[PDB]
Amino acid sequence: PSAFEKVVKNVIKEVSGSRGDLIPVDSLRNSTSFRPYCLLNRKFSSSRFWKPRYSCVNLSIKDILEPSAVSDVVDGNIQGRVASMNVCILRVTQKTWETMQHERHLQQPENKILQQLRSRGDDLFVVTEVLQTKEEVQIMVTIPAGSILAFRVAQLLIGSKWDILLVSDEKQRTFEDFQGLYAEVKACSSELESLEMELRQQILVNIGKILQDQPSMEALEASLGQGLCSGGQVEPLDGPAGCILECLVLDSGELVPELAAPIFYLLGALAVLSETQQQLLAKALETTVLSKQLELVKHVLEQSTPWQEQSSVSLPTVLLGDCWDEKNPTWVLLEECGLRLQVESPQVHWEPTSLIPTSALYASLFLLSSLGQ
Amino acid sequence: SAFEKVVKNVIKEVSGSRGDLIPVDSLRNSTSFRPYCLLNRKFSSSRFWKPRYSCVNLSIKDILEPSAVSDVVDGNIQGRVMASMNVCILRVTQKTWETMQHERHLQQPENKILQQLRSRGDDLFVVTEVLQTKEEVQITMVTIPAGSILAFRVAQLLIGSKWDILLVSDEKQRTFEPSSGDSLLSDGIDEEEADFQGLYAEVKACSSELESLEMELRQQILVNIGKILQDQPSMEALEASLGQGLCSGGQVEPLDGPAGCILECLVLDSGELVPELAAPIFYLLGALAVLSETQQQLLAKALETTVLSKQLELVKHVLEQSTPWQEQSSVSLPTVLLGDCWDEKNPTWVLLEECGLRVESPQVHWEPTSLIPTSALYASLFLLSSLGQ
Amino acid sequence: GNVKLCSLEEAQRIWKQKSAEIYPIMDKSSRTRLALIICNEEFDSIPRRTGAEVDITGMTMLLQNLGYSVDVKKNLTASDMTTELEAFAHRPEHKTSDSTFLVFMSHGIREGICGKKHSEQVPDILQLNAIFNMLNTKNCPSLKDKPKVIIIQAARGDSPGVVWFKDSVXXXXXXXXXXXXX
Amino acid sequence: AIKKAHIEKDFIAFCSSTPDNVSWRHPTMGSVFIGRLIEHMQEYACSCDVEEIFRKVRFSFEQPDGRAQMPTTERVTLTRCFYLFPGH
Repeated sequence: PSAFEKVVKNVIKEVSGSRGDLIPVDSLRNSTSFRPYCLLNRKFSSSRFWKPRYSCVNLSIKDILEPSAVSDVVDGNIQGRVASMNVCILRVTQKTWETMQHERHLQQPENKILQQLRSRGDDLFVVTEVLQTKEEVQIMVTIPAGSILAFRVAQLLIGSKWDILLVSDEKQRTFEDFQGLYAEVKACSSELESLEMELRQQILVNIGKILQDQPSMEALEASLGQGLCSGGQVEPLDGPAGCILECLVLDSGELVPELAAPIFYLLGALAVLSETQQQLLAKALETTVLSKQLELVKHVLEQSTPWQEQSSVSLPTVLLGDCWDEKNPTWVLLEECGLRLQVESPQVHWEPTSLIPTSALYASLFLLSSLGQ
Repeated sequence: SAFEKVVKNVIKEVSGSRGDLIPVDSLRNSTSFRPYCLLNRKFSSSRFWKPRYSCVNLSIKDILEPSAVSDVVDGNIQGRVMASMNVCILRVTQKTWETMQHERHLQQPENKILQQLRSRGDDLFVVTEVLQTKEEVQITMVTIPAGSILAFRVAQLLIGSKWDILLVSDEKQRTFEPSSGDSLLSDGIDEEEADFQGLYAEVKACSSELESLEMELRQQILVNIGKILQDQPSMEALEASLGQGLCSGGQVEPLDGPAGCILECLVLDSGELVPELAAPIFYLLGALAVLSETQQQLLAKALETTVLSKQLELVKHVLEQSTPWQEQSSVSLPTVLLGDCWDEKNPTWVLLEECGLRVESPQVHWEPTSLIPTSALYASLFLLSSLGQ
Repeated sequence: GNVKLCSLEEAQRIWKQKSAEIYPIMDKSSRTRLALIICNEEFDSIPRRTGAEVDITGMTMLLQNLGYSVDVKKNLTASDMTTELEAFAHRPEHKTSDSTFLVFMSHGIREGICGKKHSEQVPDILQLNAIFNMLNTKNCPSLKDKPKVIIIQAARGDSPGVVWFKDSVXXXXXXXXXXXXX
Repeated sequence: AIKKAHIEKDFIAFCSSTPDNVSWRHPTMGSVFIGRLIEHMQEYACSCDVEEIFRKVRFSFEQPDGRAQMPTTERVTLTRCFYLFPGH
């Protein structure tokens, strides 16, 4: 959420193509990692309405196949000048993909990273298109030539065979509208037979502890992702992370019932939030104040359709603006969702790029609602 | 045509959310949609459709004081698009527009077509961006030269004592200052003084403001509408006469045949046009002007039966379930209230197929480009239903 | 002032003919006439009556010239309109007034006039019967046997108010036209 | 001792239109009904009474003027002639 990160997104906004999902480069220092043929890994997406950000593997694709060469990037496509710089989108065509798949086969003794990724059930993608620059400009800030500003990815799946998904099908695994979200969370919320009285609050309070210490959240999510595709023994942890971890397994380590996967779903729902946002959310955990907030977000997403137009939402009949704009979630959580909105109605006015954030912010509020009833 | 089939692949590949991207309609007519070239369109009495652009075959440098144009910018090779052809998008920037607007002023004694167009109430647009090619290629007989245009982007302009451009595509503004006569305002409601509610309100208000027509004037209008439905130039000339009497007023000259038999229900004994009765007829004639040939032929051949309520309710279901109009959605349909044959050769299937919509499963995968046809196909079906109870 | 006046001779010869067929007038020096102007311009979900202030000024000046003292109320709902009508009926100046005027100006439908927060979901309507019921003898006995003029500027519906028919069309002469077979 | 008076008497209503029909108002000029009534009162109040001034207003609205409307005299329970006597 810095001001300089916005100019690359401004550049990409002008010539957005319906050809596919265009990811703006996440860090300008990290752009060397978002190279064509370079690899990205992402943990499993237990939802269709959001997915966590890509973390880079720091490898090309030529180093998992039989010969090490990569091959080439094509389509020097001058996108012309845009405050006056000509950039270029570089592609790799499906023909080269098919010929490279038919020439070099799977590296049979490959256990280094492929095995390390199938052990987590993570999905793997390759950068199949990119948007970089040609000119070096200066405003004090200096911007170099050839640096990558955006990219388009394509999943791949492995096993006895390896192949690519250029059409980003959200269903296929790599290793073995508002109502849809409500249905997802409803399936998520149903199991509450293992909560007597205190386990729920142990989970919640130690989440609010590890919400202020995010690496504990991340290690918890990682342990759950390991335990899901593989099972086995999970070691306890110290501090609030372990105070949560002790709250899930009754048996030794083989938790089969479809109840830990929803907890992973919720941890992923929070994993995409911003740090300060979930800091204030943690300091907001200890209250029964979810019905108001969750119902408010439900009305927002109920009246905010369609999600292709830069639409607006005013307020449910009684908005209770007797706290608005100090730090309340409706002002700060919605501004940290990238949305510049005001106090006087129509309060909610935003752009499609806030679909994934808000959809996630809602999600948590429902699962956290089932913990405390 | 086949060039219309190759154009859409290119426009779909690098389709931009930058604005509405108009595909060129005829391959031989594509030379006319160059940057700085002019397009005219008759008045749009609705927000859910706009009539097709008719070409003026003129530049823009010939309505201002000096005759020069200036230049086209943004040589932007769009790379190859698959079967291996590199195209280029050519722009003209708002900077040049503002400098040319402050540089050359309006040609004040302009009475040739500008006066002829404000006499028609037409709006005027200029091609402000275009997508043309660099290579001369052959497809497999069709050959496409260099510089040939496959798509374009327009921007309205308005005239008067001043001339200026609208880069932000505002759907409301007219190009010429019309007959601002009695600016009276009702003491009632008139619904506005929205989405899909505006369409039903449009058609309902339109049909309501011609309830003050005696049953026989109404039926004369209806029966003579079905006669001039086979005469598209008669439809256009009627629209022109109505736009003349509406945006400009004055005496309206008679017409022959059923066109004039309709017009007799709009003019008084003096020779002037009743706005509150001519405006709905113009709205409906424009609603049919965007329909396809086969659609309106079958619609005319369906008048003498009560089988419009069937069609109207079916199209109402289509546009009722097609929401949102940004997503390519799908719609189910009852095959029990009709149960005749409901095949593809079925009248309603042909009415909806030429309507941009491709038995049990939802056959139609709703497309954004299929809003304007369907939105019109419903509207017409309603007005003709409202003429006779 | 801007109203043409009735001379004393004219008024006295008018008073002669139908003396008992004419409402009596309290002499101007001690009489205290009253009038009410209720007008709604801004609404919650109904468009604004641009041009209403012109009518307010004109009617105020008219009722001033007619010897009445105007009290204007603006942008009331149904309940507030009713309450201001109550307050006007309770004005003790009607006890020494020989007449009164009540001018209501807003949107409307057949059922009645529209309040400020009128809407087809939450209507704010003042019926035709209500004003007569509130200004009658049982509720405002101060104006018994005194004329009570109610002027209502509003739409009694949403229809045009007109109807269109065909109307086209014995000297022994010749037809003057040409172009017969058309 | 008691005496009785008519529950409703000496009323008169003047509506800007007939039932179910609209009324018209100009943004700069004002409402047509208000203007016509003010003119007819400024002119005829010196000689004509309130009942006849309203018929004269209606007769001014007799010919349809494009946006025609016909004001209505409703529920008049006047029992005598109400002359405003301007100047007295």
